[PDB]
Amino acid sequence: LKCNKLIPIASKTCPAGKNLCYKMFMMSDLTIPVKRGCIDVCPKNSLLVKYVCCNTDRCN
Repeated sequence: LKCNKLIPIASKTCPAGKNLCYKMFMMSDLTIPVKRGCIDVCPKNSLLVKYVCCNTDRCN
């Protein structure tokens, strides 16, 4: 599972059973994300992130 980055037309498949197409939003300004990629569960969000996510190839 890889999915799309900030742009609508992006990538296809990255490692393991990480189903969620992440939407890595900035903790300080959410709306337009930092990155858009691949993950199992929306991760442990640090001072610079608040991750959004959806279960299949290119769903973000």
